[PDB]
Amino acid sequence: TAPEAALGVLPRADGSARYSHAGYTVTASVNGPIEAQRRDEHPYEAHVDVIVRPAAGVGGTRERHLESILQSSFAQIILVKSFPRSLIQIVLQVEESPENEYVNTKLVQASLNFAVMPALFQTAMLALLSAGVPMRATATATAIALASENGATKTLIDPSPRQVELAQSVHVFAFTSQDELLLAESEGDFTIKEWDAAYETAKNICCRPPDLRHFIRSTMEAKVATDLHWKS
Amino acid sequence: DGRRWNELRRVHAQIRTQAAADGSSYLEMGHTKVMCVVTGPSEPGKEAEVVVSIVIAGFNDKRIIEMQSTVANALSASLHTHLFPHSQITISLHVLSQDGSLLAALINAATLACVDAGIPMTDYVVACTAGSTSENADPLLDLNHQEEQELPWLTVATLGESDKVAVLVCESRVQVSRLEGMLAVGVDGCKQIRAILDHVVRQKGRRMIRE
Amino acid sequence: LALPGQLLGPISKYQPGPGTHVHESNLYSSLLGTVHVTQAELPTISVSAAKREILPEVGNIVLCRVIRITPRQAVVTILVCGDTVLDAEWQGLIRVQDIRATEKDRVKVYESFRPGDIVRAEVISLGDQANYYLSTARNELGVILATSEAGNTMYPVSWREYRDPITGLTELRKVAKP
Amino acid sequence: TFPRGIFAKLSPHPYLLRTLCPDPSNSSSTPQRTNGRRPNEARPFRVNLGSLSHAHGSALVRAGDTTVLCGVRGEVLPVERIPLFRQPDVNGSATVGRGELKEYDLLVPNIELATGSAPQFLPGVPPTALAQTLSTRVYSLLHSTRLVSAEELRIWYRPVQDRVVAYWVLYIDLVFLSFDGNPFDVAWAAVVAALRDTKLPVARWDPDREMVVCSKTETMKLTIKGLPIACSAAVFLEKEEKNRHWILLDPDRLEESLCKEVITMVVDFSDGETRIRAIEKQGGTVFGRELIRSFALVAEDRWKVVKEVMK
Amino acid sequence: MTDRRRINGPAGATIPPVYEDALKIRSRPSNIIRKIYLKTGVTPSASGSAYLELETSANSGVSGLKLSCTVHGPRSLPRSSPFSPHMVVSTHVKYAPFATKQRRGYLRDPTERDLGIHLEAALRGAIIADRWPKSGVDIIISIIEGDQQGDEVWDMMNTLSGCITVASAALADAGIDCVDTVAGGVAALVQDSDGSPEIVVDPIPSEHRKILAACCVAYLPMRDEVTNLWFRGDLPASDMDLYTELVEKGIQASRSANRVLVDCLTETV
Amino acid sequence: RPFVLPGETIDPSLVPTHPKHPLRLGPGLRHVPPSDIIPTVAGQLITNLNKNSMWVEYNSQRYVPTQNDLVLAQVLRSTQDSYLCLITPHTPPATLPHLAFESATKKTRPQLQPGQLVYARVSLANRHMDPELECVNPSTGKADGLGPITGPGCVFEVSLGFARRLLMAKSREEGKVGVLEMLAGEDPSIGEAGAGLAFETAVGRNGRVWVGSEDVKTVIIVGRALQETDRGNLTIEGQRKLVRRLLREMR
Amino acid sequence: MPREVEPSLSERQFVLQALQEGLRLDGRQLDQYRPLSLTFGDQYGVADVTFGKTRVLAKASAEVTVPYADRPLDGIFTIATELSPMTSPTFEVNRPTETEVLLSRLLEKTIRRSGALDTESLCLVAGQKCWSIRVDVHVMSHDGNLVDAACIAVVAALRHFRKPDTSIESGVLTIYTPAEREPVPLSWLHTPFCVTWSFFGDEGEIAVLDATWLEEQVRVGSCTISMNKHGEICQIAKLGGTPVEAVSLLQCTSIALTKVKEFSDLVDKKLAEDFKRRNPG
Amino acid sequence: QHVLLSPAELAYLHASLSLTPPIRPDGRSPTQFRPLIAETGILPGANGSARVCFADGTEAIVGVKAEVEKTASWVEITVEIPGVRDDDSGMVFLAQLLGEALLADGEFVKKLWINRRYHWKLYIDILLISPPLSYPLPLLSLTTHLALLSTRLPRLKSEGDEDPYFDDDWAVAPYLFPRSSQPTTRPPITLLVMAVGNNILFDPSKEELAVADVALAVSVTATDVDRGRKLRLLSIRTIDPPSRLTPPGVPNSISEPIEPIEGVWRAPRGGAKRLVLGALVQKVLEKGGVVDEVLDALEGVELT
Repeated sequence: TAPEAALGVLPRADGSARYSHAGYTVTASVNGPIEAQRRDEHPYEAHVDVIVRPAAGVGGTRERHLESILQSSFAQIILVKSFPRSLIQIVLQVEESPENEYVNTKLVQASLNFAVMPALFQTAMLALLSAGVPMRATATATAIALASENGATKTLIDPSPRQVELAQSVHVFAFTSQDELLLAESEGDFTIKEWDAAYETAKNICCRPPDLRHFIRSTMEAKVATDLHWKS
Repeated sequence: DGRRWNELRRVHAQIRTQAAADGSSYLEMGHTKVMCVVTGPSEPGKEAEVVVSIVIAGFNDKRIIEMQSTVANALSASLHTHLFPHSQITISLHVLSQDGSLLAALINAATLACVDAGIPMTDYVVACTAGSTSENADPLLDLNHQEEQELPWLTVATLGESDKVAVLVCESRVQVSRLEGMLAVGVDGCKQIRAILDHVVRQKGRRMIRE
Repeated sequence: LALPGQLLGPISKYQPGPGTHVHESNLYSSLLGTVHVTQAELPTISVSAAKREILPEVGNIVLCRVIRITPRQAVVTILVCGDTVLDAEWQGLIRVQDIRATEKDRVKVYESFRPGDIVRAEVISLGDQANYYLSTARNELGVILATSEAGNTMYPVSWREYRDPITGLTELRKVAKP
Repeated sequence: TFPRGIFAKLSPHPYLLRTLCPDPSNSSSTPQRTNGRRPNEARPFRVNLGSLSHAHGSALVRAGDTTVLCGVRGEVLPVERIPLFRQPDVNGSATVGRGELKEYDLLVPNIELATGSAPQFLPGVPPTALAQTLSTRVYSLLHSTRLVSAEELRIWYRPVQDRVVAYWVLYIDLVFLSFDGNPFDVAWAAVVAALRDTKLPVARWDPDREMVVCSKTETMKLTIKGLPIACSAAVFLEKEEKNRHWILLDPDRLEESLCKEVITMVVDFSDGETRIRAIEKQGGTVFGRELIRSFALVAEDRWKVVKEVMK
Repeated sequence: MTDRRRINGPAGATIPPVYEDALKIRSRPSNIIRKIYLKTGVTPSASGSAYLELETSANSGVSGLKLSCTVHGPRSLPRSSPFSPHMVVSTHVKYAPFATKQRRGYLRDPTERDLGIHLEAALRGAIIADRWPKSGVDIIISIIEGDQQGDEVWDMMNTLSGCITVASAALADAGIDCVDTVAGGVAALVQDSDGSPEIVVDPIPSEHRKILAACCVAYLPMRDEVTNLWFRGDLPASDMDLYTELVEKGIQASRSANRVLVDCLTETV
Repeated sequence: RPFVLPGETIDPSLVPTHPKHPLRLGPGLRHVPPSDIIPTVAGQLITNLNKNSMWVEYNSQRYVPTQNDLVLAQVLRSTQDSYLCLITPHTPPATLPHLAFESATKKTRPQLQPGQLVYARVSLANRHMDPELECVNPSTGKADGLGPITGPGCVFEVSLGFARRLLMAKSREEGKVGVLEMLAGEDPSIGEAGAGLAFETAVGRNGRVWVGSEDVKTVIIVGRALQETDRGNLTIEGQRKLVRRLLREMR
Repeated sequence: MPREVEPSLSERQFVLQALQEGLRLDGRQLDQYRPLSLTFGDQYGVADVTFGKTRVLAKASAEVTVPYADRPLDGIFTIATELSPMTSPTFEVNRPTETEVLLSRLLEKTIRRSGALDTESLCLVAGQKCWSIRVDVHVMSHDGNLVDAACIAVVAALRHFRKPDTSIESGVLTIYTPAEREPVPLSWLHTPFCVTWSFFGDEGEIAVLDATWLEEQVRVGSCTISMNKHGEICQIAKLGGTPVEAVSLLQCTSIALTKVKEFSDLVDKKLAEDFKRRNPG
Repeated sequence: QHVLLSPAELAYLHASLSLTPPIRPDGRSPTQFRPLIAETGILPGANGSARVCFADGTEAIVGVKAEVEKTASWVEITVEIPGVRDDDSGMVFLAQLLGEALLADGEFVKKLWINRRYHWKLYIDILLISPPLSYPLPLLSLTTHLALLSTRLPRLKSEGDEDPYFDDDWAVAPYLFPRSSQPTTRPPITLLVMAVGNNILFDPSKEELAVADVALAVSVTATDVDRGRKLRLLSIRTIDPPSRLTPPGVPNSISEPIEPIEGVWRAPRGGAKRLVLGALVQKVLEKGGVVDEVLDALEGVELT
C-alpha cells in the first residue's frame, strides 16, 4: 500500500538498500567506481553493470533484458563521465515476489517481467544514493496495468503477477526528477489515448506539490540526519 | 573376503615405470590399479602450483574434480611447494580398474610418483580406507568395493608414520562413537602402506646405485 | 584486374613487388587487383586491391587516438594509415622518451598528450609485443585535434599549448608543425 | 582539412552533424545522414519466402545490408511427456491457466546473430547480450500478440470422448548473415512472415501403431492472427538553447553506436483501427509524451508498406 | 540442461516428424558439375564474403544447398596469445538449425568440426602467412542446407567442396593474399546395370544405387597442387589404377568449379 | 542546515556574490558552464562561509583520490621507476616515486617490502591519469612522519566520515570522536585510574586507519571501539559506555 | 581486476599472534560461534540466515519435470550456490570459483547422505513425471563460514517449503494449483546440520570454530563435520590442510555435536514461533 | 604435438631429407620403423585391451567394450589426451579418421552383424598416458589395431535367427579378427606417410614432420593368404604440414625472394603436388610393402 525501504542493509558493500512494496522485496548492492576488467571496460567513460538475481532458479534470458533496460536508464542518471574507466556494479537479489495462487511454479520463463521492473528502479536509486555515485538527477518508476472486463477501463497500479496475465495490457514508466520519461515499456492490445492516460497517471508519482518523490527524499532524509547526528 | 582386518590387499608398486618421464608410479591394491606420471618442476610456456588430472578408463564430473582437488591439496602439504616459486608441477593419474578405496590408491600412487621425480617431500603421504563394520567391533583396514556399499567407509591420509592426518573424507554415515576406532585403524593401515612404499623406493635405489 | 595466380611475368623481365608471389621464375599475382609497373635495376610489378587493411609498417605515418595516458607510456589505437583507413584496428604505444627527443627528462606524458586527442606519428618499430610502438619525436608529429577537459573544441595557440576558446584555459600538448 | 573518408573514422559524431544540418550550400540542403537516407526516410524492406526446403516454413527479410533468415521447424510432443497436462474442454458448461502454449512451452523461438553478422559479433563466444535480449523480446511479443493459436497446434485422437494425444511444437530459429541495421525490426517481421509460410503436415494417430503419425501429401496451414509489424528508431543529440534533437528511423549500425536512446513500436492496422501492441524507449529524455504518440504515425506508414512486401 | 543464455523448449523431449508408409542419373558425367551461383559482397561489414548455391537436379529445380561465408580481415590477435610471425588462420563451420536433423547451434557437432579442419587445411595452404605477422584471419561458414553410416561420408564430401569454393571467393574479396584460387571438387565410383567401372564427377548419392568410393580434392588451378584430399573406399590394391583416375577426375571437377569462382570474381564486382 | 538531493541546483541566494576570491568547491557540488552550482550527491549542504567553499557531507565507505590527501596505502609490487600501491581495495593502482622518500638519492633509496604498510600524501589526482603518492613535501625536504610503517600494527576499516573526524583536529568536542582519548585514560570520567594505555594511531582519508601498540591486547581494544562507533554513530555517552564495556571484557 | 584480495602481510601477522595468545580480532573466544539470527520470509520456503556480517538466503523451488533417462525412478534434488559480485567485487557472474564449486557439492551430500528427502516420495509417474525440489543458496555478504550458514538455511528453507499438493483421480495424477488445493509439508525425516573448523598454525596447533574472512585467508587448512543431532554424521571434509594430528580432529567432532544440538533447538523453535503466528491454535 | 624448432635446424632437416639418398637424422632407412614395445590384455574388465610404447616415449592404453544394441552409431571412439579438453577440434578429427578406417572396411562391420534387428557395437576408448609430446595418430592406429585383435566377443548359442543368447565361459568366445590358421581378414591399420620433396619416408619423427613438404594419412586393410598379401585402401586424409606454423629464416645480408637461397627455410606456401600424392599412395599399397611388415609384426605380438 505504502512503500517501505531501508539503506545500508548490507554492511560490507559500498552501498546497499532494501525496498518492499506491492508484495515485492528487493535487496540491492552498489559498488563504487572500481577497476574494470578490460573486456567489460570502456575507456572514455565508465561502464555500469547490472545483475538481476532471481529469488529462485537461475537467471533467464528475460533476466538479461531486465538488466539491460536498467543499465541504460541508470547511466543517464549516473555521471559516467567523472570516473573514466571505472566499473559501477549494481546487484539486485529479489527475496520475495507476490504469489500467483492460480498456477503452479514454473522456474524458467521467457516473457519480459514488467511487474518486477517498477520495484528495481526504485530499489537501485535508493542504493546508488547511499553509494554516493555522482548523479545528474534522481528518477522514480512505477507500472500501470489496464483491465477491460469491468467495461470502459479499470486502472490497476503496481500490478501483481496474476494481474498482468489477466489484464489486457501492461505499461511501465519511469520519470527523472526533471519530469521527463527515461524509460517506457508496454505490452498488450491498447490505444495511444489509453497510454497517455497511463502516462499522466504515472506522472503523479513523479510530480507532487503513492508519493514516490517524497518517499525517496524521506527515506534519505532519515539516514542523512541519522548519519549527521554527530554535527550536534 | 578371506582377509583378516589387520591384513591388506596385495600391493605391487613400480617406480620409474615410464621409460621417459620425470617421475612415474604404478600401484595396484588388490584389484584396483593406478598409474601416475608427473612432470618435473617446470615452467609453463609465491609458491608452485600442483595440477591433478584423473582419467577413469572406460570399463560424476563433480566427483572427479573433487578427487582431483583432494589429491592436490594433500600432496601439496607434503611437497615442499615453497622451494620453487615460478615452477608448475603436474600430476597425471589414470585408473585402469576400480575395487574401491580409489582415492587412497591415487594419493598413495601419486606420493610414490613424487619421490621418483625427486621433488622434495616433507614426508610420505599415505592413505587407506577403513570402516566400522558395526556393539560388536571388527574395524577393517582395506575396504572392498563390495564392503564399502555394505559398511560405512572412511578414507584417511596421514603424513607417514605420524598420527597426523592431512586428509580425512567420509561420505557415508557413521555414529560419532564408531569414528575414534575407525581413524586409528586407517592410521595403522597407512604405516603399512608406507612400509611397502618405502621398500619400493629403496629397492629401486639399491639397483640404481648398483647400476 | 588479374585473379590470384595470373602469370604476370618471367622473373627476368620484372622484379617482385607488393602483391606478387614468385614461384619457379614465373612471377604471379597474389590478390585480385589492377596491376602497375614502376619502370642497373629491372622493373617492379605490383597488384593492388580496390579498404586495403594494410598492416602497419615501420617508418609509416599513422593517425591515432589516445585511449589512455600513463606515466611511462601512452596507449593509442592506430585508427588510420596514410591514405588507407583501417577497418582492422591495431593498438599502438608511445614512449615518454619518444614523444620529444629534445629535453627528454623534462618531457612528461601528461603535458605532452591527453586522452581523446588524435596524434600523427611514425612507427618507430614493430611491436616486439601485442602493442606496436610509435614515436612523435619529429617536430612535424603532434596532436592534430583535441577535445578539452570541459568538452569544448580547442584551437591551437602555441606549439606547446592549446587554448580552449570559451574557457580561455590553455592546455599543454605537443602540436604538429604542419 | 577534409580528407574524404579519412575524416569520418576520426571525429565521427561531428561529421554526422554537418551532413545533418548542412550550412548554406548550393544544394537542396535536405538533412542527409552519412547513410545517404534522410531522417524521415527508411531502409527498404525486401522479403522472399519459401527459400528453405527442409524447414516447414521459411522466410528471408532484408533491410538493405541487414538480413534475417527464419525457418519454422515442426516437432510433435507427446501429451504424456509434457508436465502439467490437463485435457481441454472444447466448450464450457472464471479461472485461467497460464496458457497452453506457455505451460507446455509449445513455441520455442531463438534469434542467433551469426558470427559472420558483424565485425562486432564473432564466433566461439557465449551469446552476446543484444542477441539474448532480442530473443526474449520475440518470445514475449509472440505470446502477447497471440499470433499463432494454441488450438491449431493441438492433435486430436478423433475416436469413432475425443481427447488430445499431443501438441505440435513449433521451433523458430533465425540467423543474421549481416548486421548493419536495427536488429529487432527486421526479425519480428521475419517471424510473422515465416509463421505464415508454415505448412505443418496433417497428423493422425494410428491406434494399432500406438504412435502419432503424419501423412505425406497432406498439407495444413497455420492460421496467423493479425499482422503486427514494428518500426524502431534512435535519437541523435548534438552533445559530447537546448541541444538539438533529431529522430532517426531504422538506424544503421554506426548510428546505433553514436545514439544512446532508441524507440521500438509494434502496431497492427488490419482491424482498421490503429492498435499499439508494444512500445519501448530507453536512454534519453527526447521521447516525451508528444513524440511517442506521433511515432505511431510513422509506424502506421511503416505498417502500410510492409503489407505490400508481405503477401 | 536449460541455457541461462538462450530460450529453452519443453523439458520433455520432442519427437521428429513421422510419415505414413529410384532417381534416374541426372546428367552427363564430365559436365555433370551442377551449375553454381556465387556472388561476392553478401555481407559488407566483414572484410570479405560470398554466397554459393547449387541446383538439386538438372537445371534450377530448387536451391538445395546454400553456403554463406564470412572472412574477417587481418585481425589483431589476442594480447595473451603467443606472438606468431605466421598469420593465424582459423576456420569455424556451423551447420544451421535447418537440416534433416535439428542441429543445436551450441552443439558444434563432431560432424561439423571435422569439416572445419579440412577447410582449414585447404585454405591454409593457399594463404601467404609470412606477409602478415601478428595477424589473424578468421574464416567462417554458415551452411543453410546440406546436399540433399556409409551414406553420411558421401554427403559430407560435397559440402566440403562448396565450403572451400566459397572461402576462396571470400578470401579474394578481402585483401588476403592467395598463392592461387582454391576450388573444391568431388568424385566417386558407381555401378549402373553392371557398369561398375564408371566415375561420376558429382556424386549425387541418392541417384546412384551404391557408391564404391569417392574423393574430394582442392586443386589450386595454375599450380599443380592439391591442398586437401580425403577418400573413402574398399578398393582392391589390384584395382588401384582407378584411384588415380578418381583423384584425377576430382581435380578435373575442381577446374570446372574454379570457372565459376574466376568468372564471378572476374565479372563486374 | 540546507538539505540537497542530486539534481537540485543550490539557490543563487545561498551562494555569495562577493567574488573577492573565486569560490573553492567541496565534495558533492559540480559546476555547470553557466555560473550554476548543482549538487551531485545526497546530503546536507554547509555554507562554510568563512572559508571560500561549499560542501555537502555524505558518509560513504569508498574513497576517490583527492590531491594533498593523506592515505594509508599498501605496497603491492616494485617497478624500476616507481613503487605500486593501492589506496583502497579494487582501486586502480597508485604510483609512488622511488625517490620520493626523504633524504632519497639515486645512490640511497629506501627498500619497501611487498605488502608493507605505507603512509603517503597524494601527489596528483587527475581523472584522466592514475594516482601518484608522494612521501615528502619537496619544499620542506622532510616527510614529517609521512612514510612507511614498520611497527607492530594492524589496519582497521572505517567509514570515510568517521575518518574525517579523526583526521580533523577537533576530534573531541566539535568532532565528537574521543574514544581514542578515552581509552588513553586522559579523561576523568572513565574512572579506571589506569594511568592510561599506550597506542599509536595513523588515520587516513582512504578510510583505513592504522593502530599500533606493543601489546597485542591494546590493538584490538582500540580497534573494536573504533569500528563499533563507525558502524553505529554513538552518543558520546554511549561511546563512554562502550569503551568501559570493551574494557571490562579485557583481562 | 586481481582475482583474489590478499590481506596485507602486517595484518596477517597480528591475527596469527592474537590466535596464539588466544585473543581474537572478533572479540570472542576461539570456541565461540558468532550470534545466529534466522528469519523466515512470509512466503513459504524462504529462509535468511545471518552470522555476524555474513548473510545467506535460501529459497526452495519444486517444478514438475521429466525424469532423467538414466534413473527413471528417482526425482532430482539440486542445491545451487552462486557466489555473487554483490558478495565481493571480485566474484564474476557466469565464471566458476573454487569456493563456489565445493560449497554446492559438500552441502548437496549432507542432505543426501542423511537422506531426509526421499527419492521414493519424489517420483510421481515412473516414466515421465518427477518432482524437482531445489534450494537456491544466495550469498549476500561473505564473512566467514559460508558453508555453515548455507546448511542451516538450506535445512530450514526445505522444511518450511510446501509442495503443491497432488491427488490421483481415476488413476490419473493431477498437480493441483495452489488455489485449488492447499500446500503439502516437505516429508522431512531428520535434519542434518553442518559445522566448519579452521586451523591456523603449522602442525594444526590452533583451531578456530568460526572464521572471520581475514582469519579465513590466513588459516592453513580447515575441516567441516556434518552431523545429525542424534550423532549420525553424514559427511566429514578435511579435503586438504597442513597436517593436523588426529586427536585434535576427534576432539573437534565431539564439540561440534554440542554446537549442532543448540542449532537444532533454535531452528525447531523458530519454525514454531512463525507457525503459531500464521495458524493460531 | 606442435614441436618448436629454430629456423636453421629446420633448414638442416629439410635438406638432409631432400638429398637423393635420404640422410635422415636418426639413420633409419625410409622403410624402417622405430622400436616399439607392446602388450595386450593390459587393461582388465574389457572385451579387449592393448598398450604400446614408442622410442619417443609417447605411450597409450586403448580398450574396446561391446554390448549388443537393438538395430545410433555402430562403433564409438573416445580419446582422452591429458591436457586436452574433450571439445578440442583436433582430437575429434583424429578420432574421426580412426573411425573412418574401421567402418569403411565392410568386413569389420559385417563381422559385427548378428541379426537383422540386433547388432554388436564396439566402444573404443583411446587414452594417451604419456604427455602429448608429439603428434599421436601413429601410436593410436597400432594400439587400436592390437586391442581390436585382442577383443573377444562371446559366442552366441542362438541359432542366429532368434533373439540372441550367449555362453558364460569366456574362452569359448571367438576372437575378433582371428588369426590365419575361410579367408581371414585383418583389422585395419592407419599410418602416416611423409614426403620431403621427391623422397618419401615413414614412421615420421616429430622433428622430421616439421619440415614436411606434404603429409598424408593412408588407411589400408588386407585379406590374409592362407608377393605376400592382397591389400585394400580405405581412407586417405591430409594432415597439414606443421611446417607452415614455423619461424621464418632471415637471409644472410625483396619482399619475397626472387630466387630460393640455400640456407633459408621459408614455410612451404604451396600445397602437395599431384605426382607426389600418387607415388606416396603407391609405396604404401605395394605388395611386399611396409604395410605387410607392420601388420605381420602386430599379428606376431603376444595376445593377453
